[PDB]
Amino acid sequence: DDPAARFQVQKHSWDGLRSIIHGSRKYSGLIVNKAPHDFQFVQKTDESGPHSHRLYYLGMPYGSRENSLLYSEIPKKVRKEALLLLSWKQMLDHFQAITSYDFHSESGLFLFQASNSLFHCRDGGKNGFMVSPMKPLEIKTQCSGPRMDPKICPADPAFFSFINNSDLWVANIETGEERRLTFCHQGLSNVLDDPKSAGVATFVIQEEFDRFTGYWWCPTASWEGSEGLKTLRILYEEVDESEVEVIHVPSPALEERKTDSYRYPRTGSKNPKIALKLAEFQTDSQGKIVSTQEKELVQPFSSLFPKVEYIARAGWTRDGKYAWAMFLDRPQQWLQLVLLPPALFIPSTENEEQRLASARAVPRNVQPYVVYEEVTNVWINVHDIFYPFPQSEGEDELCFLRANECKTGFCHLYKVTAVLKSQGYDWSEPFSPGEDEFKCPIKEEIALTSGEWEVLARHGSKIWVNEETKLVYFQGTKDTPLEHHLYVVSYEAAGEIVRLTTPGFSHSCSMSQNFDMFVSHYSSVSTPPCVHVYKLSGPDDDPLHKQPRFWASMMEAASCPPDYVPPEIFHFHTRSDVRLYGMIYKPHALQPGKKHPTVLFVYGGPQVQLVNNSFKGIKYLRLNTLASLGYAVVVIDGRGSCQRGLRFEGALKNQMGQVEIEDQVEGLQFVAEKYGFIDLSRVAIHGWSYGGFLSLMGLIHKPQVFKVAIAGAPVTVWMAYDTGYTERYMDVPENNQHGYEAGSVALHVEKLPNEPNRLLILHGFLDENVHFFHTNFLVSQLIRAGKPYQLQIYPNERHSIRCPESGEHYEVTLLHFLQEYL
Amino acid sequence: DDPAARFQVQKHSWDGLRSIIHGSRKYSGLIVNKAPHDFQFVQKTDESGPHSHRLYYLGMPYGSRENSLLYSEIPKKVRKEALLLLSWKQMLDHFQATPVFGITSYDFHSESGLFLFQASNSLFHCRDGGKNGFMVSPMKPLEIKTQCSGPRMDPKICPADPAFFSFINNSDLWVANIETGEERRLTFCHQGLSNVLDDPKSAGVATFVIQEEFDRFTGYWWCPTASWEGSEGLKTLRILYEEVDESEVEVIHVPSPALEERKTDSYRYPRTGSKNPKIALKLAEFQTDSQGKIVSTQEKELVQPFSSLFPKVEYIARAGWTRDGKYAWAMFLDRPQQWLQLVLLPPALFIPSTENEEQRLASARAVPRNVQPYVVYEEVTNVWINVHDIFYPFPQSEGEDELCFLRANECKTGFCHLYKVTAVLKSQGYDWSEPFSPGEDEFKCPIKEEIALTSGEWEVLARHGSKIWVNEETKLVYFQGTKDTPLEHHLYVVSYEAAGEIVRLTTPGFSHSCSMSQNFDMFVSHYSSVSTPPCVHVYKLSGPDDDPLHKQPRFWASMMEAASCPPDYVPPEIFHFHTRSDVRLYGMIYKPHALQPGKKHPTVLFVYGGPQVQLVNNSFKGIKYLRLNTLASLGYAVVVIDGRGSCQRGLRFEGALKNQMGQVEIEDQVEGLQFVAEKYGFIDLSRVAIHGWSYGGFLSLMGLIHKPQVFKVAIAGAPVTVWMAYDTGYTERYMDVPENNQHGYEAGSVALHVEKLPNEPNRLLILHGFLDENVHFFHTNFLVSQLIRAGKPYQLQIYPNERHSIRCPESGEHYEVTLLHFLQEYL
Amino acid sequence: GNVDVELIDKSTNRYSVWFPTAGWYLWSATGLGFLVRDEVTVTIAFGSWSQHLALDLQHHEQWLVGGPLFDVTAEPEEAVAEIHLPHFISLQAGEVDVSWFLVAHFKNEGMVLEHPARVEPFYAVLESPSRIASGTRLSIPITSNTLIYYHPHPEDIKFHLYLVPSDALLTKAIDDEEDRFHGVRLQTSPPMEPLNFGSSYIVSNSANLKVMPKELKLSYRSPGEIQHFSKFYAGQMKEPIQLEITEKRHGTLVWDTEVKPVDLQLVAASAP
Amino acid sequence: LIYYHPHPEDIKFHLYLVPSDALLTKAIDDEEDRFHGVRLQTSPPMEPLNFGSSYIVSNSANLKVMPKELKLSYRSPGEIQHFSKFYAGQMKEPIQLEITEKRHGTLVWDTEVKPVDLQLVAASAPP
Repeated sequence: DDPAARFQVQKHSWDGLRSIIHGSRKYSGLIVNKAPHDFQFVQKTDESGPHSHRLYYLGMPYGSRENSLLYSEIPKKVRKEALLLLSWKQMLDHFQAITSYDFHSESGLFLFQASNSLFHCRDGGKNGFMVSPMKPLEIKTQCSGPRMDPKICPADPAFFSFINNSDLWVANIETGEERRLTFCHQGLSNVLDDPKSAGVATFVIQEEFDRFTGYWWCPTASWEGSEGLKTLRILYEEVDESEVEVIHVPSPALEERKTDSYRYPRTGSKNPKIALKLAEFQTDSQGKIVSTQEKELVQPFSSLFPKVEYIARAGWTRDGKYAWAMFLDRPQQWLQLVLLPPALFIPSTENEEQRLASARAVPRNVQPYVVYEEVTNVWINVHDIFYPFPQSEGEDELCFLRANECKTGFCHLYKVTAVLKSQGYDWSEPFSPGEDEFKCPIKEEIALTSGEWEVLARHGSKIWVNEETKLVYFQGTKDTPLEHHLYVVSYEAAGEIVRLTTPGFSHSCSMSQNFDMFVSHYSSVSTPPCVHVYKLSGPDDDPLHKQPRFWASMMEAASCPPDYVPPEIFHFHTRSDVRLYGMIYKPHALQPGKKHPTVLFVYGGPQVQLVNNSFKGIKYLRLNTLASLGYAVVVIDGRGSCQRGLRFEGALKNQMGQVEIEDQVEGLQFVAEKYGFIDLSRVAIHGWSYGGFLSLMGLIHKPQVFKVAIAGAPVTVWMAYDTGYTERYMDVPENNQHGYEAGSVALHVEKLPNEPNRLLILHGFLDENVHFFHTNFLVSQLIRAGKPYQLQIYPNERHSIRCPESGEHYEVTLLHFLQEYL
Repeated sequence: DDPAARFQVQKHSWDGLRSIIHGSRKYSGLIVNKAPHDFQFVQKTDESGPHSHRLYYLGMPYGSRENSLLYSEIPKKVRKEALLLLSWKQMLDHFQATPVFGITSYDFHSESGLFLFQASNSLFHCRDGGKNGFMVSPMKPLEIKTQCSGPRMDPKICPADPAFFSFINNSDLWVANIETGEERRLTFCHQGLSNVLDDPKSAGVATFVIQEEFDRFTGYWWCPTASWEGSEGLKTLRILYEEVDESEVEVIHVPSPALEERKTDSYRYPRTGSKNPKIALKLAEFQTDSQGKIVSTQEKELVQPFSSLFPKVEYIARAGWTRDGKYAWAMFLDRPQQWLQLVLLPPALFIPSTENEEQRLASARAVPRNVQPYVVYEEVTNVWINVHDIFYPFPQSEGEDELCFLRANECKTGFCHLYKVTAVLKSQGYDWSEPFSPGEDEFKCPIKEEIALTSGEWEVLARHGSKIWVNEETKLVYFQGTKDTPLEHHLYVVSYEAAGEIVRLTTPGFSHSCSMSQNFDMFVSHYSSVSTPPCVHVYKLSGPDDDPLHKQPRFWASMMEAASCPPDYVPPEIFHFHTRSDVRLYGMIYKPHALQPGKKHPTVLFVYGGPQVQLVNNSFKGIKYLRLNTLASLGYAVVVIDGRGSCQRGLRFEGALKNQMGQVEIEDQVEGLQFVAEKYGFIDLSRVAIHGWSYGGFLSLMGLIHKPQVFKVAIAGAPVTVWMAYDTGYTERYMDVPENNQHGYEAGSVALHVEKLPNEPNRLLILHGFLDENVHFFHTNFLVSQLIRAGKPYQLQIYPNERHSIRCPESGEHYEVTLLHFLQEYL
Repeated sequence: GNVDVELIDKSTNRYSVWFPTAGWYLWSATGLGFLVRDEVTVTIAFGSWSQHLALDLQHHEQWLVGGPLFDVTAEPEEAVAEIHLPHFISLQAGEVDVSWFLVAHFKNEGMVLEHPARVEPFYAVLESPSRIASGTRLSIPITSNTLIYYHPHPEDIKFHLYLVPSDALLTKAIDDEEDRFHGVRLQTSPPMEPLNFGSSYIVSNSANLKVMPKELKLSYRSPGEIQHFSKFYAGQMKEPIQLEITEKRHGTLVWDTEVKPVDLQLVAASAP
Repeated sequence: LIYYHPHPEDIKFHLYLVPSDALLTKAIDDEEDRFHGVRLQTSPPMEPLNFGSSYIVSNSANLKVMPKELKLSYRSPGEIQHFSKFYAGQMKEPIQLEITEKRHGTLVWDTEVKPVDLQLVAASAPP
C-alpha cells in the first residue's frame, strides 16, 4: 500500500540488542524486590509498650539475594502527616538459607525449610518479644533424604510432622524424637518399582488442582483415656501410582545423560489410585510417642465413594469433629463436599478377623455426610473456600460458607446449613452405594453476594470470617473485573457489600487474626506495587461499616524504568456483544500518520487474566522493550479467560483453540480501527505455552493476518497433555475426537505457511509441564509436511525462563526475529 | 565490495527449492540399488551342464522394497566380442522379510550347502548344492521354530557339524539343530528379570563401544573342528565366546523411537575416563550322539581370572580359531590402544566353571603343565594401533610347534603391510593351580622369522570388512591395496614364499571392492570411478597353471551396468597440492554449473576431516554426495579436502591429530581452500560456508572459532561438542586419556570455546538427530547451552525420528532445502 | 514372396513357418529378413520387454530399448545365416552412433550383448546365430535418454456410436506387434484403420505433444506424451467427439517446448 | 523406489436408479485383471477407458483421487499396493447417484506440488 506510512524498525546488531536488553534490566533487583507475602499479625498483650502487634513476612534485607523471615513493629498510636515507612527487621543470624514457612499462633512457633533442612524458632509466646536476632535451631534427623512439607501441630506446639522419602514422619522439638507413620514406600529401587506413596500430593494434583500437601493435622487433641494419653490425628492421602503411565524427562545435570521417571497421567489413561486414611499416635506429658497406628475406612474408598477421581482439597473442622474433603469426578463436573468422622475409620491389619472385629465395633449412627454437591454442565473450578462453624449448641445442623460458581455462573459466597441425619449402617456387611445415598438435605442456602462479578477463591486467595463481629471479608471483582478489591459482608443477613480498598488500584490482601488490620499489596497499570497496612476503625455497633484508615506503609512503589510508559487499558464488544478487555503498549516517539508493526502478545487460556489494572513491569518488561523499539503491543483476553464468569470461561468447552484466536483477531481489528498505528501487513503473534499454542493456531487458521508467530513452549498434541488440565475442558478423548484433532495443532501442519521465517519455536528442554515431546512432535510433523521453522532450545530451563542470561538470550532472539522478519 | 565479479545465487522460494531437491532425487532411487555384495562362489562339478559355478549374494532386484538372497549362474564358456549380463534369480519366493529392509546378512556352510539367515523376527534356512542338487525354481525357506521367546540375534552354523547352529537370545548363547528342531541354552548368566541397569551380565554379544568403534558385531566363534573326548561315541563341539560384565560402566538414557510413549532406553555407554566393561574369554562346549541329539554341556573358564592372566588388556578386538581347531586365537588391546597383542588359547587351558572351589582346584591340577597361552605377536606403537583383522594361520601338520601366520602391521614401517611371521611355541611349564602374577612379556614367543611380503609408501586394505584370500595350494595371497595411488582400491596378488612382484588384477582408473572364489579361479569386483557410476563385473583368473601368480584376469561376465548419474550430474575434479610442511593432500571440487570466467562464486567447503574416513578417492560420489552436485548446480563451488588425519595414507599421516584433534586438520582445510583460490578463479573468499556431519560439524565449528575471517557461515551437523562425553574406543584412541591430556581436551572441546564464536547472527546452523546413539543430543544441547550462557546467536534444526544418518527421505529433503535456504539468504 | 504361418497357440503367439530353399525372404508383417540357405522349419514366439529385462534398464537413461522382442528358434550351422531384425530408431550422423547399437540374447544365463555389423534404415543384421529369445534391441548412448529421436506412426479411427463419431488417435513407434496388440486392446470399442502415416519429421523421447483441431470440436486430453512400453499397457490415446457426419478433419500434432509443429493431416469420412 | 507403470481405469455400471462406478488404480502383473473382472461379473459392466497415466508413480503410493466436484466419497486417499490372486483390489467403488453427463478427476501426490493424472469421463454412453 503506502511505504511512506509504515514504520521501519531500526536494524540493530546482536550486541546492540544485548546492550538494549541489558540497559532495560540494569536495575532489575529494584524492580522485582519480591514484595512481601505470608503476613502474620501477632498481638503484644501488655498495654504499656509502643507497638500493638508484630507483622511477619518474607523479604530480602538487601544484604543478600536469599528470601528470609523478617518482622515489622506496628505502633498502637500513629500521628497525622506522616508517610510512615518501616525498615525490615531481620530475624535470623545471617546464615546461608526460607520459603513457605509454617506458623503456629499460640506458642508463636516459626518452622521453616531452608535449602537442606528444617529450622525453627519461637517469638511472641510466653517468652519476650525479641529485638536482637537469635539463632534458629536445627532439627537433627536420623532420616536419609530431604524432609519435605513440614507442618506444626495446632493442638500441641511441641510436635510437628513432615514428609521424608515420600512417607509421613512425625517429630518432637524437645526430645528430638522422629518416628515414621506410613510404610508403603521402601526405597528399594526407583519410583517404577516403588509406586506407593503417602501424605504427599501427586503430580496432577500439585500442578493443576493447586494443592501441595497430602496431609492435614487434626486441630484438636483427643483423649482415649487409657491413663493420660493425648491422641493426635492426621488425615493423609495414600496414592497407588501403579496403573499410571511413566515418562522419562531429562535431569538438570546434562553431563550425566540421565533422566527422571515421572508418573505422568495422560488423558484417557488412569489417574493415581487414591484413598483417605487416618495416621494417629499418642503421647505422654513427657513428650514421647507411646504408640502409632495407621487407620482405614470400614469399606474400600473406591467402593464407599464410587466414580471419584481427585481429592481437590481436604482438612478438618475447627472443633475436630469431622474431617472434610472435596471430592471430584473424572469429567470434573461433580464436586462434592464430604465429612469423614474419625470413627468411620477402623484399624488396619492383614488379619481379616480383626478387621471384621472392629467393623462390628464401629457404631451405626456414624457415617460420611455428603453435605454439598456441585454439579455443572461445563466444568468445576476448585474453589478452596470452606469455612465451617462450631456446632457446639444443638449438636447437628452444620453451618458453613461455600463459594459456588456453578449455580448462577459467578463465584459467590453462600451460607449453607445442612442437617446430619444418620441412616444407620451395618459396616461389617458390604454394600454398593447408589447415586444419592450420603447426601444430607440442606435447611437453607442464603447467597451472601450476587451479581455479574466473582468472589476470588482460586490462586491462594481466601475469605476471613470474624466470628465476634459476625462478618466475612472476601475479595472480589465487583467494581470491575480489572481490579481485585477487599469487600466485607454479614453472613446472617444479605446486607450491603462494603469495599475496604481504594478504587483505581488492584489489591492482594491479608487480614489479621484479631481482625483489626490488614495488609494490601496493591498496584495499578501506572504505579509500581506498594504494600500498605490499613486499620479498621470505628464504632462496634456497626462493625460492617468500620472504616479502613491507612495506618502504615511497608514499601513504597519502586523505581519505574526511565523508558517505561504505562500501557493503555481498553475494552470492546464482539459481534456476539461480549465485552473483552485488552491492553496496548504504544510505540515510543510516535509520529502520527505512521503504521507501526504490531506484536499481539497472548496467553488466551483459562485460569489466567492478562488484562487488569495491576503492575506489568515486574514480568512484562520485555513488552516495554518491544514498545521502546517501536512495536505496537496488543494484548487481549478473549472468551475463555479467568474471572469473568463460568459461562464466559466455558466458551472453550470441547473446542479450545478455536474461539480465543477469533477474539484475538477481532481485538486486533478493533485496535486497528480505533487507533491509527497498527500495520496489518506486519503482525506478529507471540506467547508461551498456551500463548504459543494459540500463536500456532493463529498462523494456521488466520495466516493472512499474522505475518509471523513466535510460539514459546507450545502444547501441540492434547492427547499427550495431562488429565487435570485437559480433561476439565476437553471432556474425554474417547468422546471428543473431533475436538482433539481440531485443537491438536500438530495435526494441522499442512496449513502452516510454505514460505519461511514465519514461525519461531522456543522450548525449554526440561519442561515438566508441557514437555519437549510437544515441540518434538511439531518439528516431526513439520519435517513430514515439508514446512520450514526456526527453533531455539533452553537446555537448563523448565517452563518459565528463570535464569537472567537465558531470558536475555530469549529476548534478544525475539528482537532480532521481529527486527528482520516482521 | 566489488560486485562486478561476484556471482549471486538466484534466490528461490521454499517450494521452488523443494521442486529442485525432488528434481535432484528423481534418479537417486535409481543411482543406488543396494549393489550386490557378500558373494559366495560354489562350483557345479558336473562336467556336462552349462554352468561352471553358482554365485550367491544379497541384492534387491529393484522390483521390490526388500533386500533378499539371490543367485547368478556363471557359465563354463562365454565368447569375446560379447557382453553377458546376469539375470538375478530368486531362491526366496516373493515373500516379505521385514515387519534398508529385508535380510541384512546371511551365513553359509559350504559342504552341506546350508544358507541360514535372519529375516522378519525369526530365523530361516534353505539348502542348495550339497549332495542335494542345484535347483532351478525357488522353494519356500524353512523357518526354524523355537520355544524360547525374544529375537534370535547373530546366528552362525557350526562348521564342524552343519546340522547344528547357534545364536544369541536375550544376550545369552543358545544352540539348536535344523532337522530335529531341538535347542538348548549354553550360558545362564543373563536372567532377564529386569532392566539392563539391574542385569548387567552379558554373554556372546558385542558391547556398544566394541560394536561401533572396533567394528566387531559378534562375541562368539564356533570351533571349526570337532574334538572327540571318546566316552563312548560322543562328538564334542566347542564355542569360544567373550563373557562381558557391564556393572561398573555408566548408564545413559537416550529417547526411544516411539516418541508418543515418552520412554527412553538405557545404554551402557562408557565415556572416557569411566570404566570399560569387564571382559573374559570362555568355552561353551557340548557333546552329541551319532543320532544328532545333544547329551552333555559345559561352561569353561581360564585357570586364572582373565584380568590377572592378561593384565592391562582392555578390549578383545577380534577372536576366532585356527583352522585345525588346536588353538583359539584372540587379538587383545590396551586401554590407550597402542599395545595390541595376538594370543592363542588352547582349549585344555580352560578348566570347567563351578562355584565349588575344590572342584576348581581339582581341574586346575588336571590341566597339564605344558599347555599355556603363547603370545606370538606384539604390536606396540607411539601413535595408536589401528586394529587390522588380518590373520589366517597355516596348518602345522609336521612339527607340532612353530606357528606360521600372516599379519598386517602398520606400526612397524608406518604403513599397513602384510608379513609372513613364524614364531616358535616353546612351553615354559606352569602349575596352573597356584595363583600368580604374570610378568610383562613372559608369554611372549621369540620369532623365527618375519618376512615382509609388501613394502612401500602405500598400505593394504585391512579394515572395514576388507580381507585377504590365501590360496594355499598355489601358495598365493590376494589382498586389496592402494599401491598404484591412494585414491583407488585395487586387488593385488603376491606369493608368501617368494615376496617378489605384486601383480594388480583390477583395471586401473577405478576403485574396486573385490571378493574371490574359495577355489580362487574367479572373483567379483564392484567398481567405480569419479565419472563412471558403480558397476559389478565378474573377472576370471586364467592362464598356465605352472605360474599361478601371473594368471591373467580376463573379464568373464557383468552383473549390473553402471546405474547412471542424473543429467544434472557433472563429475567432480580431483586435484592434489602440497602444504607448507610439504605433505601431499588430495581434494575434490564440484565446479559451478554454467561457469563463466570472471565471476567469484560462493564456496561450500564440505568436510569430515576425522580419521577412518577418506572423502577424496576415485570412487563414485554421486550415490552418496548428490547434495554437493545440487549445490554446484545452483552455483556454489563445492570443495572437499582430505587433510592430515584422514585414512589410507599410513600411520604417520593419520597421527598428525594425536592429542590435538581439531587443530591441524582444519588448518589443512583452510590451506586447501587457499590453494583452490589461487589455482582456480571462481572462489569468493568473502562468501565461504563450512559444512559437515559429526566430525565435519565439529570441524565446521572449529573453522568458525579459530578461522572466523575466512568462513562466513558454518552448517554444523551433529557436532561432537565435548570430547569428555564421547566414548572410550574412539576418543581415547586418538586423544590419550582425559586426566592426562587436559590441555588438549580443553583446546579441542568446541563447546568450551563459544566465546570465540561470532557475535553476528545467521552465521551458524546446528543440525541434530534427536535419537542419536553415537554423538548424543547432549552434545548439541551443551553447545546451545553455552551459546545461551555466552550470549551468542545460532540457528538450530532437529530430526526427532533420525538417529545418525538422515535415513528417511522426507527428513533428508527438509535437511537439503534448509541447507539451500540458509546458503541463499545468509552466505 | 509371401510365406505362410501356423499359429500353434494365440496366447503366447507362436508361429511355425516352412522355408523352402535359400533366399532373402523379407516378412514385413512384423519385419524379419531371413537370409537362409536351405529348408528351414522356424518358430517365432512373442516376448515382452518387461519380464525379460533386468528391471534396471527400463528406467536407465542410457539404455533406451528399441524393437519388439522375439523368441525365434531355427536350425543352426549356416542354415539361417543372417537375421535382419527390426529396430525403429533413426539413422542420422549427429547424436546417433552405429557402435551404440547392441543386440541382446535372452538365455537362461541372462542377457548376452554383442555389437552388430551393419545397420539398415529399418533393420540391423545379426550374423550367424549360435538360440531362443534372441530377437532383441538395446542401445548404449553416452548421452542422455531424451535425444534418441525416433518419431511414431499415428493411427486414427472414426467410429459411429449413438450416431456420434468417436475418434481414436494413438502415437507409438513402429512395432507391428505392438500395433496389433493396441488394435486388439482397442477392439473392445472396435477400430477401422485407414492408411495414413505421420512420418514427416523427427521427434525425440519424452516429448509432450499437443493435439490441435484446426476446425474445432470438443477438444479432449490435449497434452499427450510420447512413451514406449511393453505389449500390454494402455497407450497415450486420444478420443475426441465429432457429434456429426461432417466430411473433413484437420488434425495437428504440435510441440510445446519449440515452436515448430511435427505433424498435420486432413482426413475424410468417405468410409465411416 | 521403483517407478512402475500405473493402471488407471474408470469402470461404470448404470444400475436401475443409482449408477455405480469403479475406479481401478492398480499395479499390473498380467493375471489379476481377468480374476477381478470375473469377480465383478455379478454386476457386469463395460469398460469406458480414459487418459492413461503418462507420468509414473513410485512405492508406498498414497495419492488423492480428487474429483473437481463433490461425489459420494469415503476412503478418499487411494493406495497402490501389490497383492496375489486371492485378495480384493485396492480400488474405489463410487456411486454417482444421478445422470449427469460429465465427471472430472485428478490424482495428486502428498509432498509434491504437482499432479500425476488428469482424467475425464463422460456418461453419454451408459452400459
